[PDB]
Amino acid sequence: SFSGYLKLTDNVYIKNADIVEEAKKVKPTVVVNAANVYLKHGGGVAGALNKATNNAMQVESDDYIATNGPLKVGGSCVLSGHNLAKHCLHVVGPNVNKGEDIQLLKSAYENFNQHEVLLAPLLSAGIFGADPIHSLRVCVDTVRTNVYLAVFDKNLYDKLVSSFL
Ligand SMILES: Nc1cnc2c(c1)COCC2
Repeated sequence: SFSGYLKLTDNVYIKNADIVEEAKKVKPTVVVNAANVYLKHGGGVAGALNKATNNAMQVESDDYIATNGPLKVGGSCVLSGHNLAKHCLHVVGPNVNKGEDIQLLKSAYENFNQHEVLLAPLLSAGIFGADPIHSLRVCVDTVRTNVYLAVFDKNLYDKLVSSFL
């Protein structure tokens, strides 16, 4: 199972880890991708997860978008986890660098409640531009299922743990 996680609440855990390396080690039922509405996995967590699948995640995602159209900001879709997990839950957090409503971050985290346990990044953090301390607060106040957060950046991980209320 998951190892080396610091317990933050009854259901939220956190670790300084590369989510691709974490997924390969664990092979969780669900890995969360920090997706955009088009499922274009170019950079950040999405680019790293997609690159780990040898682009199979992007090919599957383009077929999904061709059939269904784009996701909503705050929405999600369940696709294959390829070599990383049983499933990938592609969740769209608001991208602050696109003027997207930061209030949609709570809606985005609500998608996690449809899964009993997940390996996930902090939504809207990184290249999405939101404050990761705020994202962690919304995560613990919204997600009721068991979430194992992987924070790539060690300095950000330390800041998140040391400032956690
Ligand atoms: N937060 C976060 C967790 N893991 C990863 C990243 C970000 C980006 O590089 C790939 C692995």
